[PDB]
Amino acid sequence: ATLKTMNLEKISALMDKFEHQFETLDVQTQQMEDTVSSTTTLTTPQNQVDMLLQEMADEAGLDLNMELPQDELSQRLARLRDQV
Amino acid sequence: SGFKAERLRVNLRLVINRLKLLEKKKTELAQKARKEIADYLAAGKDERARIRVEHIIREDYLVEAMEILELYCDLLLARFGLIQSMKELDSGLAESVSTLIWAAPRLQSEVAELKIVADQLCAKYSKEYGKLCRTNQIGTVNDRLMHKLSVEAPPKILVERYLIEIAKNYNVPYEPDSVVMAEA
Amino acid sequence: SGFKAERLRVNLRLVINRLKLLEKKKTELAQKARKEIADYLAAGKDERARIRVEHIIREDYLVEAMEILELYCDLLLARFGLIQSMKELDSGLAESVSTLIWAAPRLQSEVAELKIVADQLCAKYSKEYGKLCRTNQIGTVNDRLMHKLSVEAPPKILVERYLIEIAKNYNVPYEPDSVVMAEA
Amino acid sequence: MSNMEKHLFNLKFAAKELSRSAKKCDKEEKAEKAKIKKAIQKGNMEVARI
Repeated sequence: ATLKTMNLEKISALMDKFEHQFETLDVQTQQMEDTVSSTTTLTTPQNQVDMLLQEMADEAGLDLNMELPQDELSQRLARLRDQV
Repeated sequence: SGFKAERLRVNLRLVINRLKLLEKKKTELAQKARKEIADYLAAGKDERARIRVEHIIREDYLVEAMEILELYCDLLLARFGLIQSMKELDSGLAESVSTLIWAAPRLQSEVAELKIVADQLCAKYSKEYGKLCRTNQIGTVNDRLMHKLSVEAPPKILVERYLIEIAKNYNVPYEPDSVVMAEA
Repeated sequence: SGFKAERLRVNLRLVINRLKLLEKKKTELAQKARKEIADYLAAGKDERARIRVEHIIREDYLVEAMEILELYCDLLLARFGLIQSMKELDSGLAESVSTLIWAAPRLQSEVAELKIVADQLCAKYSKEYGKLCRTNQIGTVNDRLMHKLSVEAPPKILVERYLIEIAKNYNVPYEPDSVVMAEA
Repeated sequence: MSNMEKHLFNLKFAAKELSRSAKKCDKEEKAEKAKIKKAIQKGNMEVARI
């Protein structure tokens, strides 16, 4: 009975829909967070965050410079696509 | 009838408050945007970085335009005695009054009170003067402001120079478009 | 009538958000897929591995196509003043507008908003222009994008080169098809 | 309680509520700073930035 009412074609459909509807919820979270970010831009200036990260990195002895905008198989496969 | 001096005075002060606030907010958002350009340049996606800096140039021009309108609203407040006293438009105010009427339809999405300022100035100096302003047939609207609120795309050399400066500041390797740098 | 500028502006921003997300997801799924090719090659099932890499090549081309459309949507947003101002289509936008109308029927399974972007651009520049776009009779749709969304099978030499690189990376012995490597 | 004494009572209360809100923010700046250090030591740079 249950394999009739929910056959594999119907499961296939349901799983596709499930996945596609969580893609949409990701798109919606992203733009809620982008709104909130722009909404409170003056409460978090970029340079102040960068300086706090650099200060905490200096204390930790970490060499990574925090102001800057801080796999090869993918690169080679890309070069192949360009070569053909 | 139509014109009410206190509607104009209150809304001119409101326009200054709102512009003063938008300039700060937009300036901060430009910082966050420039960091994003560096990330695109680091990822070697220069052709997109070019289109993203067009947004930055337009917001930067807009902030400069808001500073000009803030100044003209403050000028009409400083010389509000003349506005309220005469029925003719003074020469000293012509630039300010015409520019504010010209700008309102462009800006009233962001600065809602600017519509009311324009509507009151048209009620004062008549609808016909208001129409001659909106097209700049009156030949008195401030040229730099009209440039800064133009819908035209930035010059290619300005885009390249923006990328050069941003790349230099964030220590990202960038090579500018040779054709554009030659055309300049 | 039909055309609404804010429907177009909102949906262009939505299209960018969705593409930006699909590129990340598809890139990650390509990693998992390449591991599976190595498992087939290790099991000596090379003749199947060839058919499985055709899926990888097509997804990789699709991700590259999504990056091109992301750029054209961002361009129409950057120059949205012109779209809304003129009634004629500018030269600077012709590539972007025609390509987005051409791509929508191919992509609208994945990117649902892209249909609305295309429908609005057809409402703006008329249904006839929309039909000339969908066939590329208008001769303006971006060639690289049309290649990347073609339904043709990958070249045999591309398939072999993919297997060579994947095999090398996962330290799996592979011997390529001598006939294909000779034909190249 | 007079109608003006009510308004004074509410203004005094709002002033204290804002003052408490400032104290809560300060104590949470200290709490978040401690979490940055922990995240840096564990190499979790994304969590450090949050």
